[PDB]
Amino acid sequence: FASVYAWNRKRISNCVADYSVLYNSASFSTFKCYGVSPTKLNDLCFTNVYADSFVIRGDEVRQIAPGQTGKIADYNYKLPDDFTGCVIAWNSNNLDSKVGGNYNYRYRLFRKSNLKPFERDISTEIYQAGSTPCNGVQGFNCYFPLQSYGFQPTNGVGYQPYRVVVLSFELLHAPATVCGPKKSTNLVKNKCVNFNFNGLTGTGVLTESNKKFLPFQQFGRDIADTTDAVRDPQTLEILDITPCSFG
Amino acid sequence: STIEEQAKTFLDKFNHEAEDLFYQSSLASWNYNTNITEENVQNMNNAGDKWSAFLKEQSTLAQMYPLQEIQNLTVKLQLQALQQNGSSVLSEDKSKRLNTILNTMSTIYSTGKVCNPDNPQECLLLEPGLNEIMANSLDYNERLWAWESWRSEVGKQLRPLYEEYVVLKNEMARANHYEDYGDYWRGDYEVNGVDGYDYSRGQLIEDVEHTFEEIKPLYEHLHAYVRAKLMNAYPSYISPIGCLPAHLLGDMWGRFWTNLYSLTVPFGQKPNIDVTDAMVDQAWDAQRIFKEAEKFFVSVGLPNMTQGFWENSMLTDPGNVQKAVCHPTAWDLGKGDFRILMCTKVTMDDFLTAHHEMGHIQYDMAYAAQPFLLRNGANEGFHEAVGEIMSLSAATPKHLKSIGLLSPDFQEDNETEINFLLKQALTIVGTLPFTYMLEKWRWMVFKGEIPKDQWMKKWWEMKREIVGVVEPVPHDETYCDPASLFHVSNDYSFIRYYTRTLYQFQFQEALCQAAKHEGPLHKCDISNSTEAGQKLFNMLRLGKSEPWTLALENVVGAKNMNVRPLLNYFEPLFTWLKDQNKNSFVGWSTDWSPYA
Ligand SMILES: *[C@@H]1O[C@H](CO)[C@@H](O[C@@H]2O[C@H](CO)[C@@H](O)[C@H](O)[C@H]2NC(C)=O)[C@H](O)[C@H]1NC(C)=O
Repeated sequence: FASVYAWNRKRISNCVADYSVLYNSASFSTFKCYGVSPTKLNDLCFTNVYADSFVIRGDEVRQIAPGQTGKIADYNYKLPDDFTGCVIAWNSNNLDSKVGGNYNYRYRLFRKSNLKPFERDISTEIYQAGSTPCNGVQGFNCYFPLQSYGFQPTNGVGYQPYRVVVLSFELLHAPATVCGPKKSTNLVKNKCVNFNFNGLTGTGVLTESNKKFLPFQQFGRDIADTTDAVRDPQTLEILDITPCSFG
Repeated sequence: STIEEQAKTFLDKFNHEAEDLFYQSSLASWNYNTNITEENVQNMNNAGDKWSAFLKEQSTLAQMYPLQEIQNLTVKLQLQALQQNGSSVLSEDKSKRLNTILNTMSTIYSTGKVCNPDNPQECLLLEPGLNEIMANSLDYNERLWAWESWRSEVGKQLRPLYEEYVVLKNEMARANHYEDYGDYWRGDYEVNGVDGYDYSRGQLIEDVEHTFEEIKPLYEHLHAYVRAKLMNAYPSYISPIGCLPAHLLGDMWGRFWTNLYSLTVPFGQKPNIDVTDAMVDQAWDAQRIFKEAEKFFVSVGLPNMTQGFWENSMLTDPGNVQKAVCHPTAWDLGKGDFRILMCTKVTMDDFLTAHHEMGHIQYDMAYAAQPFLLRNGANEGFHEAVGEIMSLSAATPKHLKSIGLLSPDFQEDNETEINFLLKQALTIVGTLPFTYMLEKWRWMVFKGEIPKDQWMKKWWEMKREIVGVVEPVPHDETYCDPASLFHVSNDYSFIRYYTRTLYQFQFQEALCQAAKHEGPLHKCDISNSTEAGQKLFNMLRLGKSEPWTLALENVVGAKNMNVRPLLNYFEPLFTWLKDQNKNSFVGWSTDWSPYA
């Protein structure tokens, strides 16, 4: 993954995201979020999801929290308190740690100001911690805004590399485009049933039909939105609906 | 910008850039002390030289900060140790002279060898051999000759070297804003911060004898008991008005009186609690012993261990040529790595030592939440006292019966409990006069009250007067007795154990009082006592983040020194001593001497 001060942000659209694997996999050490109930991810449908993946230190996962102070939360990646999404943090010691001392992933430590919600700043400038300009030189009261991680093979929980990806579900004026599928049951015939064919609802009894839909229509009707023929969204066949008997 | 923010930024940079370096140094030291190899030699060399070389610049930055206005008491607390001059204000000549003097003292102390006049081609060293032969001998002549040989082929040359070291270190203190080296040593038990919790540097000087004088009845009764045993022993050597000699102290210096157990047996027939044979009959492996100790620690309430300690560290029987020195230690490597170093064996002494080292581990993890600069206790007395609390708590018969070791039908009576109390006191309270007089001698020599000529005469005079140990043969000025010691020739503080005994007994009594236990304190078990564990957790977790007097506020409600727990523990023993030697009178005469 990316560094915490340069977290990899990707915009995701028009993908049928099955969050069931996310909901069930134990590979994710952290699945702790509040924006959406974890069981309703498939049903709720959004647009232009933002996946921000990075590698941090183990103890920094609590830094990722709305209205929370810290080091990487206020200097590397700030979360607005109106988060609608989730955070996935999992231990990856064998993935991003080295026996000789891993120092690849750096983290911002000193910043002149705070960070805006969902703001990414890649500024690499000398820090003026005193009353004299540092001129890009580490003099008196002059330090480095970034520091390095200390991943070691014998490091326990809290120091090992943690891979964290945050998913932000934004619902703006554009039509929603990212969400999972709906389970399709087995088809029955010749029985008074009720159905939800591809979003078109109705109660009746279905039979095999011989009508020839022209290759782009979906369903047919006779008079005043009284649907008579439908096409199954799976096998591409034409059935017809008649009402359940009464009198 | 304000100076406090600059100091905080300096701390944020320095702790981060020093954590990795000290972690590497600890890794190298542990690797050598576990995987002994020639490569590990230069491993520690090149991982420990960098520590000092980097701390050089770390202290170099800590001079531009005016450490007289930083507030909140937190930045100042760390920066005071960071802004420590120590031995960095010298010229090359004096510094190299001090280094050479320490080197020659160490070499002479570590080269100790004694050969008899008849055969000078086979000497024996301070390692077992001479030591075991003389400390557990049967005749007087070999003990006297061994004492003379050690005092005449080790400490004879060290008089001028010790004098030069003492004066040079006093000059070090004077150039480093201290009147004495003893003042620097006493600066540990002192805080200059919060009002009402302050302790002065000169307070300890009076307080040591203030808390030492109350054991004078117990010490004198034990001394009279030992004297009566000696008179009943080999005669024409002990007088009813004198005291016990110097070479019959059970040791070289009389520092520890554990080996005098057999000669001063009150009952003798009744044995102590020792079911090591029951353990080996149960065929317990060392992991079972460690698991039982962990179960006791969890029953107390101390936090659980993290995984990795039981894996990366060696546990038992290293075996083949890849040897491992196993001095009992609880290695605080840090950065999610904490280990132990021990030759764990199935024996009660090893069981108590494992409890001691696991208690040291628990204390070290207690202040682990502190930053790098403050991952240690407020004073040197808390560490070993915490270590020995769970050593004292694992000796009660009830715990041994509860771990399925003692017999279910093993009942406790007066005789065995009294014997256990007496044997515990033989080592615990049998060293305080010697420690007090040694610290007094060091304070006097660093202050300079006594002149160069009146060093050893005064030492032996206050040994006869306070401790009660006499001159076997006369030595005036050509034998340097204190330099023939580990803590005097290695520059290690000895008040650490003096405060450690008081701390451990105070904490033992505190947990026993707040553990819902009634009866003798020697049978008090802190196992399955959640309130005692809560108290110990709430206290030990602070570390050095709080002053020692402020630290002396949670386990015991008293911030002052009280010797009362020491007498509280050994109350039945003193009560029996009040009637055993009801004929011989306690005390001794200084004018009496073996030769005079
Ligand atoms: C939807 O996926 C199913 C699963 O493969 C497809 O069903 C297969 O279709 C082929 C082609 O007729 C058959 O040979 C297989 O026997 C079918 N497998 C089954 C029913 O398990 C189906 O064709 C796909 N339909 C669409 C529109 O994509």
